Amino acid sequence: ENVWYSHPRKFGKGSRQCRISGSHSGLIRKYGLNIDRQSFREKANDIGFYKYR
Amino acid sequence: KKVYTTPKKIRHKHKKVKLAVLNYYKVDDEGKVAKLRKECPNCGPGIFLANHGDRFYCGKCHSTFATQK
Amino acid sequence: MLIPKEDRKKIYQHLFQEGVLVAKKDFNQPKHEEIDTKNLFVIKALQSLTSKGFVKTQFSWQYYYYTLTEEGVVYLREYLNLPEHIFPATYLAGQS
Amino acid sequence: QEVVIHKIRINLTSTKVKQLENVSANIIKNAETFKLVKKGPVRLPTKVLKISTRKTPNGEGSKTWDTYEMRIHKRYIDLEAPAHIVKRITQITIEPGVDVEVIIAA
RNA sequence: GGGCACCACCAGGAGUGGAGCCUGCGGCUUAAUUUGACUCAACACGGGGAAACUCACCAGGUCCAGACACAAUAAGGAUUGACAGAUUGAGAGCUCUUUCUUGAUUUUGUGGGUGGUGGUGCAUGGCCGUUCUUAGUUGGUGGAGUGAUUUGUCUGCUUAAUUGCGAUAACGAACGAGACCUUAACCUACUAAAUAGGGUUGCUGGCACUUGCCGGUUGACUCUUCUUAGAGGGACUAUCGGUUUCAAGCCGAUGGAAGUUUGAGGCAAUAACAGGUCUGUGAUGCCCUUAGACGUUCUGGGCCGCACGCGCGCUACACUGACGGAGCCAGCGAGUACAACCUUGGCCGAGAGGUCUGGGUAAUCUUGUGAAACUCCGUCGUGCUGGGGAUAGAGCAUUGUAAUUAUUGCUCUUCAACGAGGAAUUCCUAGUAAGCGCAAGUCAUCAGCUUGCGUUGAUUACGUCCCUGCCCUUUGUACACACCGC
Ligand SMILES: [Mg+2]
Ligand SMILES: [Mg+2]
Ligand SMILES: [Mg+2]
Ligand SMILES: [Mg+2]
Ligand SMILES: [Mg+2]
Ligand SMILES: [Mg+2]
Ligand SMILES: [Mg+2]
Ligand SMILES: [Mg+2]
Ligand SMILES: [Mg+2]
Ligand SMILES: [Mg+2]
Ligand SMILES: [Mg+2]
Ligand SMILES: [Mg+2]
Ligand SMILES: [Mg+2]
Ligand SMILES: [Mg+2]
Ligand SMILES: [Mg+2]
Ligand SMILES: [Mg+2]
Ligand SMILES: [Zn+2]
Repeated sequence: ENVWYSHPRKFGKGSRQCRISGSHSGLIRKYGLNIDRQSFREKANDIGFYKYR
Repeated sequence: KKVYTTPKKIRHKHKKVKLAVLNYYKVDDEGKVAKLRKECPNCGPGIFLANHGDRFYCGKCHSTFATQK
Repeated sequence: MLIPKEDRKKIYQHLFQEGVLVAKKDFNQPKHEEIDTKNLFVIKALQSLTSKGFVKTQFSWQYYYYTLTEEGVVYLREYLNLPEHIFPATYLAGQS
Repeated sequence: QEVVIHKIRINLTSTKVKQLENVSANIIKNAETFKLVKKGPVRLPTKVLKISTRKTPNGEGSKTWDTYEMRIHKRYIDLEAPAHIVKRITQITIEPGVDVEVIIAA
């Protein structure tokens, strides 16, 4: 309802949230994942990413 | 943690000074009505002007007048 | 909570039509998908509903999910007017 | 009556490799059955998606890493064949996992 | 006593420690210069290259996002809104000036939640690190003990390995190691291709001018060596020689793409640590807080300050160079349609960078990423010199809302310290070391960082327990919260 409740958050750390936590910390934005790295690690196997070498 | 600063002066949201059956409008005869101040040109009748010293506005269009009356 | 009641009504109607509701966890968003109201408002409404039973809520992956219980459905109907043999998603429309 | 050859490339992209191979084989068999002019299953370079990530959450202890990776397998089957035939092919030979896809326009 | 290891040392290399500068961390400073973590296992770590955001800190302001329960107003308004200038950092109705809107949402209380980059990792989960990638661990019988326990699990010799051979109240087993997996190497043997490369030939450019040489064109036809990447093989220490109770194995020649576990990793036991993380987490106990918040959110700073310590790092102390030309070759990658990605090709600009145009959702276009270090001919010749490039001043650019507390780039100018660095100490055994650049990661903009990549490519061992650590065995023990012990 108030007028000024928004700085321009188009880009940077503030704009890019993650899908799961909604954090701005260790954000894997490679290949359009948008996942905080820990979260990715936790799920990587389900998202097709496996450790080989 | 660090202690809070304490200047002192607090400001609260105003309670508004509510008033109803306001002294706007009148009737003299009984049958017909006599409007006081004036209605809005932009919006339809039913809404009424705010009257000040050569300064007007209305609330349905938040506040958008300029000309006197 | 401070809702222009029309918007709320619209939201309710939408919910009824659905038998379901999916929202973001995104406050500051100017307008929701489908409904022409603020997402935040919708979320608030949903929360309120949950607080008085009715709706079941899940907060997974920045997406609030919402489904109506029988009681909730009844309440919605009451709010609306619509009597009986109506939409939601408690039963199929025809063959699908 | 028609016999209008549009020249149609079937793409075949996947992660699971054996499955993809099987699919390709099936496609080839189908082609043989239908007896058409086609270039055999061309195999493109396996694009690997690498995500390097510090194993830690908190970045405390030794500085260990995990290269998580994804294998992409991309195959092409170029058919010098009609539209109807292509449609038929699309209809039969669909497996789970493999991304069957058609270009259609030479 | 006996093992093992370039996180040990030898024999050597490269170094760091000195110099300047980057960046971490102290200390001081500061409103605040947010916090976590300090032997290896803190200190270019938090993917932590902070311009706001991030952000937790400070100065200031805004907002409820106080779910729900129950009463006080319940329209003679609950509370919602509100242009105009003073107000206000301020086109924050932040309000006090105002007298118009708003219609029961609310709101005033009382139960009751909710949020918190608040606290406590010595309340926890999960994950990670470390003991340890070391070689260790276990139980079923059977034997020794009343018993805790023990033997098996070991004198020796082997091995990277509790790896094996052997000797044997132990026998056969499991886990760990190995096997396994992925990748790095071989395939003129298969299956394949105008999104990979060639051969003949058409047209076509130039040459010598005979037939021949280099080309350019997706014009035709055909091939799969290189390419990819499917299926397979291929190495098993193979053959031979010694050596060793003629065992395990090891050592040398031959062949072989490969003979260091073929190279490199991925995983990786039992038991743990009061190691780290409650600042990844709608992982969370409890406490605190809880509507002028320690919630949120704006605005301006701050993490970057400097008498000074250490820690990763870069740049150099030049002649194996510097500077000019010229030659000119990689591999990992990555890259947009709801955005604004990589961006060739053309013109403008000394540059940076602008512009028009494309091509690319990608073996197709960027891209042969014609990367550097290198190689060739010339200019300075061993002088704090043209080595070295710091601090500096100015302007030109770009990113963004915002560039001063230079973001970064470029242009001219300034030319400081430093003639190979003491005590100390790091890393290393082969395509390694070191050099060299690229590459993505973070990223609107910033690389001295990082994970990878290839290019150039050595010196010296191929041993030992001297040091250091660790492991066992035998010993001793007033220790068991276990030497930071008693
Ligand atoms: Mg405060
Ligand atoms: Mg260690
Ligand atoms: Mg810093
Ligand atoms: Mg480092
Ligand atoms: Mg910065
Ligand atoms: Mg939080
Ligand atoms: Mg918390
Ligand atoms: Mg702990
Ligand atoms: Mg602790
Ligand atoms: Mg027994
Ligand atoms: Mg024992
Ligand atoms: Mg022999
Ligand atoms: Mg190996
Ligand atoms: Mg290419
Ligand atoms: Mg000079
Ligand atoms: Mg960095
Ligand atoms: Zn009006």
